[PDB]
Amino acid sequence: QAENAARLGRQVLGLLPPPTHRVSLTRGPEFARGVRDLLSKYAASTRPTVGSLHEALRQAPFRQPTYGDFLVYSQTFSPQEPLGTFLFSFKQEDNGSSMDMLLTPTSLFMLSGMEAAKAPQTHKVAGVWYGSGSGLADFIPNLSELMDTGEFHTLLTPVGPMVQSVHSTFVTKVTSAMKGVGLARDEPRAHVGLTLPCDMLVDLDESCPMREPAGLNVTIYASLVYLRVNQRPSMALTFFQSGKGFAEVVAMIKDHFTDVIRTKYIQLRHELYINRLVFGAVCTLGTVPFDSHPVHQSLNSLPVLVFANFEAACGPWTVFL
Amino acid sequence: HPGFAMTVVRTDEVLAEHILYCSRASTSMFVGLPSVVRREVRSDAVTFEITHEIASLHTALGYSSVIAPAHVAAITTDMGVHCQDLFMIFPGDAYQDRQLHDYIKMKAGENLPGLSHGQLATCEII
Amino acid sequence: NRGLYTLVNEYSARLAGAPATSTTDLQYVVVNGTDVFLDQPCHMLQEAY
Amino acid sequence: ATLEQRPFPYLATEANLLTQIKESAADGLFKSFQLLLGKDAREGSVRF
Amino acid sequence: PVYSERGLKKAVKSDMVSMFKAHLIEHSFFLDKAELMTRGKQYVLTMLS
Amino acid sequence: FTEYAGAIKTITSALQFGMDALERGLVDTVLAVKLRHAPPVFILKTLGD
Amino acid sequence: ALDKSIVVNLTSRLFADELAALQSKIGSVLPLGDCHRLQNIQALGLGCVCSRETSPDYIQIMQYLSKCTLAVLEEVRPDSLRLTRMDPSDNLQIKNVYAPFFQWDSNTQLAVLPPLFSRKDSTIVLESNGFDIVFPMVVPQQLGHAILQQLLVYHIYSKISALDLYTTNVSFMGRTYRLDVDNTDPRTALRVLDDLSMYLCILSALVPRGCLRLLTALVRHDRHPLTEVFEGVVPDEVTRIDLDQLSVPDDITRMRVMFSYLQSLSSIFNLGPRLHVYAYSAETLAASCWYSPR
Amino acid sequence: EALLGVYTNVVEFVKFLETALAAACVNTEFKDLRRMIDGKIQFKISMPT
Amino acid sequence: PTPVTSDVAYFQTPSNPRGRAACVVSCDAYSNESAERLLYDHSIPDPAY
Repeated sequence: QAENAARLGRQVLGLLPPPTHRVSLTRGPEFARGVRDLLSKYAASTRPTVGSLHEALRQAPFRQPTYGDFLVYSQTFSPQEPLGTFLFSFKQEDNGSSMDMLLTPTSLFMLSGMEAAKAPQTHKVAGVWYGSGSGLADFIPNLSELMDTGEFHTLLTPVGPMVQSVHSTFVTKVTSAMKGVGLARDEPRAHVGLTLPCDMLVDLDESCPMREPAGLNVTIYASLVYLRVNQRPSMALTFFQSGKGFAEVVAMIKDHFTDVIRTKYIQLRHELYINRLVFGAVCTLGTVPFDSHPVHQSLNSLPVLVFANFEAACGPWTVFL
Repeated sequence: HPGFAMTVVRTDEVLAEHILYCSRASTSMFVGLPSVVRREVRSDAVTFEITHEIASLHTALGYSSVIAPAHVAAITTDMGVHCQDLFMIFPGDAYQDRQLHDYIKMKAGENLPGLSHGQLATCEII
Repeated sequence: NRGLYTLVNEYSARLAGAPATSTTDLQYVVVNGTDVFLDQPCHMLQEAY
Repeated sequence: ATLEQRPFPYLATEANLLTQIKESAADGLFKSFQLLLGKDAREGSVRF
Repeated sequence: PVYSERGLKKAVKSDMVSMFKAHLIEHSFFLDKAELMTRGKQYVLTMLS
Repeated sequence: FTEYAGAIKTITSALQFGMDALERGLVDTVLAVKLRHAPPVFILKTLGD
Repeated sequence: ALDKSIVVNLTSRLFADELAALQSKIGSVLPLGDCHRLQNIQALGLGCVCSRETSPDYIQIMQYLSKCTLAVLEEVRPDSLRLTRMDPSDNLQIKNVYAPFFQWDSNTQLAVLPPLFSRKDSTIVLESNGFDIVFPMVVPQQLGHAILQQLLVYHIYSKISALDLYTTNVSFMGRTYRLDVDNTDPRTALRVLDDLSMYLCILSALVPRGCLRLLTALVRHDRHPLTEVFEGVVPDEVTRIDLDQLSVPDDITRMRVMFSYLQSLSSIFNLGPRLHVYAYSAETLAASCWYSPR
Repeated sequence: EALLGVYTNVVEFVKFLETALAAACVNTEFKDLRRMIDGKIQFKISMPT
Repeated sequence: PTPVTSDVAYFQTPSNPRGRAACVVSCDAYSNESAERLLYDHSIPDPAY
């Protein structure tokens, strides 16, 4: 039975943070011999083998995410999710010790109240995970009034993709991922990539070409747009994908929502409320590396993209208009 | 027949297989050692790089290699009688009346979805 | 204009001015010289058949 | 008759199979293929 | 593979279909076309190799 | 063990790939030097006399 | 760990003329197109967007500069240029040979800008290869903004002309300078100005009335060193708006939206990438800094 | 249903030194070519009359 | 039936009696809307003439 405890002697001591490089001066120039990962150009032979380059493969960079442990009611977080969805943490008031509210993008599609044809695919799917939409709005009675003054985007802190969900009858335990690539639980040695529905995501670099530089970086942005439909306030959340830098995309987003801005500000030639002037906000949900192909999937159908090598780096909400 | 005459210039392309002769010991070659560079480290993969460098020096002063056209394989050009549209090269220059300039452009002219005899070839007019 | 020994050296090593594309629908001019292998004997001789 | 990427012990042949694969697989010479780029070109895992 | 080294584009297939027509007319029923040729055995053997 | 030893067969065959695609780099770049120094027959023949 | 090196193969031996200028700027920052070891020379220059025969537009050039990865020179061999790379978030030696010279120190701030003073000084043309190479300029952010402040003002008052001492001079403590405008395409520099017309008139709609009444109490007698813009005379507009009475809970909802629209003006006045220098040597002209994109 | 055959290509390397292309060249191994800047070979031709 | 001013030189070369060519192997794969422009669109000349 100590053979089972000897496995924990290997795997814990082998998996630790690398220690501080501290060598006493009386030993001599032995500290130069302790620098192995800074060496980056390895010797190749006529026929190299793994026995020649096992030392080159041993030095790996130190990468680790930081997980978030959320304890959620089982009515908001649907019991079946595709395990890579993006998350948001709504927060209004600390009422109890630990009961937290999480919003998938199909869950925030139902609280919005936007029309069918503007997102024609997920309206079928988010209508079967949830009721009419009042199964969630009973938690936030201020959704008519948070949309008027525009305080809803200041109450979402984007968190990152799912990792694991332990589901019980009344309470679902949800573990997300911040700071980077979350390690997959059930499949070992794997990496959870971030999944967005094909409907919400609006690609931004697209040309005939009819030439743009390659790079290392492409950043997924979130958007959240205050508008009014049927003389009732409602929001709209869309995603963007471009590595163009923040000075362009704010001009690129305004060309996307041109018609939405035109329909609203016709109404305030007659009544001007200063709370109504705030329009939208933009968050930075973290970087994707260059030339990764978003792989199309299908679930029940619901077409869902997936981004491998996603790392999450959350930003604030900046109010564009 | 209008007042002038005109000459027409084409091009032509021929896939040709070639015979290259090279005399002996005509270049001195220098071969270095390969190295391995590790970079673009990500979470799904780690990319490597194997590089190698060559010096090549021409040993003698005379020409030591001769290529030749040997065997015609295909004609690609189709030798078509399509003429080049100067409306495409010079889009800025136009007539004074923009009602008459949209008329002559109607009487002359990605539009081709498929071509049968071969790759189409432009002609001029001198 | 230069001496013809220099024109022999430049004939094979330098793809001369205004070439044509291959393999594409119309006669375009190729700017990407990484692949195109054409040899055109119509500049040195200055003719047209 | 289904394709599968299980780590078989593949056998080696004398004859080459590389002549016109880029434009035969792209124009559908043979049904039921799959191309693997880069880090996907590997004998992945066993799971029973 | 000298024809499809560029990939089967739109201008390659037309060059390749125009050789389906020209080989179907010129070299067909070769053992009947070679009863009236001067060469004979030289024509059939380069047809059958 | 058969997952380990089937993973060392992948990483060798990915690295035999590296060297044996770099021996092609010799044969290409040696041939590319020769084609830069190969003027054609019709130019070089009358200079040969 | 990771490697960063870009060695640029080149198809012709360089002359001793153009090798002498490159050897002078051995520490320099220039962007390039693709992230690979081997690279053509047609990606190294900034002159893919900024050429001679094409009219350059310095906003679109600067808009181009936040896309690219940036690189630092190591060596100038007579055949191949050799460059090192800048990646997030890596500490690196940086050395300014940049000809409109400014002085740095430890714990300074930097930014990368297109050449806006003398292009013929800042670009060397390569006669042997035919492709010229354009060097960008690194500027501390106080002058990094103040040049972009003047270039937006210039396109405003060039369109009204459809003279120069007020529009083409960038001011700074001790020195005055000339912007380089002879052939500038204003169309990309005006879409930025089109979006300034959007923010600025919405800021005129939610002006707090107590803050305008603070200026009607101030600039008439209370004269301060930084209020000399108004020259002692009130504007005619400010007297028109303060006819209303003041109420506190009106301006609280106003000043929050005044606050939140000033978050948006960062997006229109962005520089390119930023450079936080933590140590700078004075007599050696090298430094040490960590590259931060966006 | 049955597996009947599990087949796979093996790419045999072809060394440059065992191609007959190397007859037209002179192959010397040079350990540190990265150190070199420029090579040089100088000719002296005397011409009798 | 055919207009009496149709060309005799059309009836020597082997094409179809529609008057327009119908080669669809030439065009792009699985583009039904683009292969209809070969057969019936008359904004373009037929690919024979």
